[PDB]
Order: sequence, then structure tokens, then C-alpha cells
Amino acid sequence: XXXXXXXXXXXXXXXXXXXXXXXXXXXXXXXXKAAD
Amino acid sequence: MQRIKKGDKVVVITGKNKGGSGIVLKIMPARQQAIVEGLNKVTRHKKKDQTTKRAAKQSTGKVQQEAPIFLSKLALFDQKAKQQTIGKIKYVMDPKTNKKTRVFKKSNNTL
Amino acid sequence: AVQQRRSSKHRRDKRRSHDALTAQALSVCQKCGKKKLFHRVCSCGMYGDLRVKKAY
Amino acid sequence: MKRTYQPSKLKRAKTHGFLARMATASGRKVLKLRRKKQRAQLTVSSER
Amino acid sequence: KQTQDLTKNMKIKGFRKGKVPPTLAKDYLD
Amino acid sequence: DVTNVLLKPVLTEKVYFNQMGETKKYVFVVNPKASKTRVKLAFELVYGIKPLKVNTLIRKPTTIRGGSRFPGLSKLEKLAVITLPKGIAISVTGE
Amino acid sequence: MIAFAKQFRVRISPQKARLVCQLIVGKKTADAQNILSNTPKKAATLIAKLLNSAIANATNNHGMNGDALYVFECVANQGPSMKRTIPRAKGSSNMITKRSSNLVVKLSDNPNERQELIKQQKALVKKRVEGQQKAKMARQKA
RNA sequence: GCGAAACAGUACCGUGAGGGAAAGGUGAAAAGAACCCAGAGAUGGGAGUGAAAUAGAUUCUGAAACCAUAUGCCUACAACG
RNA sequence: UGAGUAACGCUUGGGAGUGAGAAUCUCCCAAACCGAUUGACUAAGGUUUCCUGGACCAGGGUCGUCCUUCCAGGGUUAGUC
Ligand SMILES: [Mg+2]
Ligand SMILES: [Mg+2]
Ligand SMILES: [Mg+2]
Ligand SMILES: [Mg+2]
Ligand SMILES: [Mg+2]
Ligand SMILES: [Mg+2]
Ligand SMILES: [Mg+2]
Ligand SMILES: [Mg+2]
Ligand SMILES: [Mg+2]
Ligand SMILES: [Mg+2]
Ligand SMILES: [Mg+2]
Ligand SMILES: [Mg+2]
Ligand SMILES: [Mg+2]
Ligand SMILES: [Mg+2]
Ligand SMILES: [Mg+2]
Ligand SMILES: [Mg+2]
Ligand SMILES: [Mg+2]
Ligand SMILES: [Mg+2]
Ligand SMILES: [Mg+2]
Ligand SMILES: [Mg+2]
Ligand SMILES: [Mg+2]
Ligand SMILES: [Mg+2]
Ligand SMILES: [Mg+2]
Ligand SMILES: [Mg+2]
Ligand SMILES: [Mg+2]
Ligand SMILES: [Zn+2]
Repeated sequence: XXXXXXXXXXXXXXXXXXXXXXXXXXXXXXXXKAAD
Repeated sequence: MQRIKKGDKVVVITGKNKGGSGIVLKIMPARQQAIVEGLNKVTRHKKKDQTTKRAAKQSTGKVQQEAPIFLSKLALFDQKAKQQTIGKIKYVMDPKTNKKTRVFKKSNNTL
Repeated sequence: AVQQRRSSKHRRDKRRSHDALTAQALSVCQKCGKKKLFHRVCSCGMYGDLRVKKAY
Repeated sequence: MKRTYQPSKLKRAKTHGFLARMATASGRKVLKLRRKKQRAQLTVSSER
Repeated sequence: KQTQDLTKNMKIKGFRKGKVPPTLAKDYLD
Repeated sequence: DVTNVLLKPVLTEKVYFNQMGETKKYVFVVNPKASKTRVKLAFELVYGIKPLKVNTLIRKPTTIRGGSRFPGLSKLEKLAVITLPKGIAISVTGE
Repeated sequence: MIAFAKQFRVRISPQKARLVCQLIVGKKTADAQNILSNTPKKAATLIAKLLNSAIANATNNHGMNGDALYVFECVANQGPSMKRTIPRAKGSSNMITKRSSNLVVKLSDNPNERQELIKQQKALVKKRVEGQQKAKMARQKA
């Protein structure tokens, strides 16, 4: 046996959750489609 | 001073257990509860844990202990009176010892 | 190219109508009885009457 | 390619350090606002 | 014998298994 | 002098490897503000045998228990490696 | 009389699990185990474990015969998802949705179980209507 | 409602000034599920405590969109806001 | 919804073993590329990412018994650098 956890903090399913900063610094440029 | 101390006989006036006489073994003033022997018997499902010299055995089955009870539900039990009854207490100060002593208000019994 | 109109929950299931699965053909081993998919060696390594591999 | 930030232990401390901010009147004003905002990282000195 | 039985696993704080001290195994885990 | 620069002895595989074979090497943890000369003086006034030489280690603080709800840093240690002369071996416990 | 087993936050997606789940509905116990043990799919070694546990707690907990159990309904409900950021090109970013499924398998001994479910539904609808009638009698009484 | 009811000017972004979140509720009392079965285990099904376990730590109530199952009816010559 | 679609970002075969489960983990034999370099020593930077044992919540564009991930312990010795 000898399966126990006497420590004040002990866990196998560590709590964590990934977050997203929504980094979408997208841009664009010019074109050859200019009808002037 | 305090209404309930460690040692004096006390009973319960409300709940499933009515007229439950017991001795207060310990008082937690901050959360306002009181451990009284023989009352509020709960049975933790004792698991098995082995990580220490004493935990190598830690024989624990259906150990029945004591659950704390709010002090409001407790009431002092009279002993000096021939006909024991449940009442409220005062805080008279006798000049004989200049020490505060609890006295009931439906009788003249000290403590 | 991208859909100019969203596809409903009905056209989606109509397309998935052909995504159903087929049950692989199984047979019984002639020395131990467990079901094994046809034309293949069983778990004991015994195919027909020839001992192919050592038992699991 | 060579990106904008090329780390250097000296340049960082000598440009945005506590003593650099404490050498001009403007630096004292910026530090006062950051103390007002109660920033845990008051300057780049307290990296750890 | 007895000291052999008490040297298996039971890792000490600052130590590992296997190289358990031949003479010092009765202080921490007493 | 005040003897607050001798905090705690430490026993590891490295310590026990050195602590055998004629000259013994005892590794303690000392005040991070203390100097080698202070370490030798503290050892002189509380044990009685002059160290042959002293070596010092600085272990930098690092993040510990990472990912746990509240992460924490380590503690700054200064380690001192005293080596007593040939044939002398004093006990760290028992005076 | 339904015996059942459940599994929360199964890594397989509900879309890829329902495809295998339709291969087991209505099948007998022994035949159901044989089909799932030789199908080359990822969501085959997890429903098999769930199915075996359901059989075990049907013939041990609920006290069932064991030679009449058939898979009543085996479905993969949608479980909680997990959101991650996949780094795309030119500085953009997209969101990967890791999908999870809540698997539940249920087997019965009676081949007429749909009828009993309709009976409880009928009883509930029926239970609603007399109260309306009882309220009407009381209303006329006053 | 102060940006901040939780350890918030924190996590995080930026060389820097600066910018700046989300997240509360088991039960009267943990009495937080001993024990049995399947499983490698988490876990699930029973048992037990509890008034309530479809109050079980995913923890007050649990709406719609959305995804599946089923009683009954209709649908494979058919131009459909 | 698009849709289980595009994509999964330069490197093979086998034997034995562990394990509940192995194209992906360990060992061995080959095989294929680097060889003014994918070799070795360090500056800058990074800040424990280094070693041992254990685990497979999460991360690894698959899998995983394995990891630069997580847990526990340990590791950096100067009169001449
Ligand atoms: Mg549908
Ligand atoms: Mg299709
Ligand atoms: Mg030095
Ligand atoms: Mg980029
Ligand atoms: Mg920063
Ligand atoms: Mg339950
Ligand atoms: Mg929910
Ligand atoms: Mg709820
Ligand atoms: Mg027709
Ligand atoms: Mg026609
Ligand atoms: Mg027409
Ligand atoms: Mg969208
Ligand atoms: Mg889809
Ligand atoms: Mg297409
Ligand atoms: Mg295609
Ligand atoms: Mg492709
Ligand atoms: Mg690749
Ligand atoms: Mg390849
Ligand atoms: Mg070559
Ligand atoms: Mg190189
Ligand atoms: Mg790290
Ligand atoms: Mg390593
Ligand atoms: Mg390892
Ligand atoms: Mg994976
Ligand atoms: Mg020398
Ligand atoms: Zn066979």
C-alpha cells in the first residue's frame, strides 16, 4: 500500500488554463488593380 | 465573562436532540460553537493512509466523535436546586472575593 | 472561394449520409474460439493448422 | 533577420534604471506617477 | 541483514536510494 | 563573534564524498553578508580548530513550485566549504 | 430497467464517436463486444472499456441475468471544449477548439423498453391534466 | 458598482513612457462517499451519510442558440422567401 | 457553417525488453545525411532550462510507458581564470 498524501498541498491534476491575448496585428498593402 | 465554560454541565434546547445533557470539553469562542460529549455524534468514513510511522497502521474504522454545536442552542443545567430546571444567568459580583460569579435569575444558585 | 450563404443543419447531414461505417467481417478461431477478423492470424498466432507466432 | 530588441544587461540598466530616472526632474515625475498607480515593477531594476 | 532491509528505497531528504549511508539511517526516520 | 554566521549544516552526496579520506570537508550555510575571514573566525571561536582553507558558493534564487496557484521564489544561500587538517575529525553535533 | 455507465471529458470528438456508436446500437452483448474489439478506430478502445464496466455493474449491482442484455442507446454527447491559439502567418492567429465528448452507454433486458418511457411521459402529461380538472371543480365549488 | 468582492494595477502586451483583463455561491453540519464490482488509473455503477446525491468538490437556480436519442405523421418524376 | 475539409513546417529497417496498451520509450545491429560542420571551446543573451527518481491534469500539430512539460531531491569550490 503506502499510498497517502500528508502534505498540505498535493494534487496530480494540476489546475491550469491557457488564455489568449487575441493578438491580431494584421495589415495589408496596395495593389495593381487601380482604375484611374 | 462567558456564559459557557469548560466543564459545567449543559443541555440542548433545540434541534433533533432535545434535553441532551452533557459536559463541555472545549469552547471555540471565535466561531461560537461548543463540543459537548455524547451529543452530535458524526461518523467520518475513515479511509486508509500510510506515509508515517504511525500512519503505517492508523487503524480507523467507524470512529464516532463529537461535532460542534452553536452556543445559542446550549443552556446551563441547574444542580444545586432540588428541582432542576433550565434558566438564564446573571453576572453578580460578590464583595466577599471581589470576583465575578454567575448566578441564575429564576433562583439564587451560584454557577 | 467561400460560401456566400451558410449551409443549414440539413444539407450537412445529407452530405454525411454516406459517412456511415461498415462492420468488418469476423470469424471464429478453430482452436480457441475468440472472434477474429477474417483471413488473419488470431491472438495465439495459430492460423489454420500452423503455429505462426508464440502465444500472446 | 536582426529584430529590434537585442538584449544587453548594461544598456537596459543604464537607460531605464532607477539611477537614470533619478537624475532629472522629468524622471522624478514619471516615477511619481508609477508609484501612484502602485506598479509592482516600479522600474526595470526590479527584474527579480 | 537488518540494515540491508532498511536501505531499500525510503529515500532520505538530501539523499537518494541505493547509496544510503552504511551507518547513518536511524536519525531522520526514527 | 556574535555567531549568527553559522546557520545550518547540510548533508548531501557531495558533502559525504568530501567528508571521507583523511582531510575532512564540512559544508555549512553561512550569512550571505559574511566574508571568508568571518567564517574562519566563527569556526575558531565555536569549534577550536583552525580551518586550512574556506571556499564559498552563492546559489541564486530561482522560481519554485511553478504552475501552482501561487508561485514562489527560492531563498538566497551562501555555502562555505571548510576543510580541517589531516587526521582531525570533529562532530558537527555534540558539544 | 436501464443499466448504464458514463465517462466525462473523453478526448475523442463527438463527431468521430457517434460514427462508432451507431455500430453498437441494438446489438447483443457477446456480438457487441466482438465487433468493437476488431475495429481499427481510436474511439473503439474507450467505448469497449465503458461497455465492459456497464455489463459488470448490470450483472453485479442491479442483478441481471447477463444473457439478455442488449445495447439500448450508446451516444456521445458534446463535452466541454478547450480553447487554444494556433500561431498563423503574417502575424495573425486562429483558435483551435479541442473537442471533448461525454460518453454514456445503456443496456436493457426487456425488448419493449421504449414503451415504458412513453408510459412515464404519458403519466406526466396525464398527471398535469387532472390537477387542472381538480382546480375546475374547486373553482365551481366557490 | 472603483479598472480591481479572489493574492488587481496582478496575469499579460511594449525597449520605454504607457496600456491593461477575466474570474463569487456544496450542504444546517464534510457528516467530502469507508466498503464491493469493472478498469492500468482517473472514473463510473452500487453501498453509506444526509431531508434532498439529478445537492458529490464539474459543487444555488440553469434560458436560448447548438449537438444527439426516441413514440406518431410525411418524404426518393421533384422547380420550392 | 465552412468541415472532419486545408494543414500537420527537410531523416529509414529490423531484433530484444519494459509496459494494461509501442512505427514514436530503452538497448543492439545496421541505414541515411553533416563533416570550414548538425563537430568542439567560449563571449553576449537566456535564468535552472543542468543531474537523478517519479508522473502522464495540461503543453508536444499524431502517439507516448517518453520529453527542454510537471513533481521531489540535488548541483556552480579561485592569491594565479
Ligand atoms: Mg439532425
Ligand atoms: Mg462524406
Ligand atoms: Mg568564488
Ligand atoms: Mg512572426
Ligand atoms: Mg514586461
Ligand atoms: Mg453518484
Ligand atoms: Mg457546465
Ligand atoms: Mg448548478
Ligand atoms: Mg413519389
Ligand atoms: Mg415525367
Ligand atoms: Mg414554372
Ligand atoms: Mg466563425
Ligand atoms: Mg464541423
Ligand atoms: Mg470542400
Ligand atoms: Mg480535398
Ligand atoms: Mg492533405
Ligand atoms: Mg516535421
Ligand atoms: Mg518520416
Ligand atoms: Mg555524406
Ligand atoms: Mg555547432
Ligand atoms: Mg521552467
Ligand atoms: Mg534530464
Ligand atoms: Mg524520468
Ligand atoms: Mg497528444
Ligand atoms: Mg590552487
Ligand atoms: Zn486462436
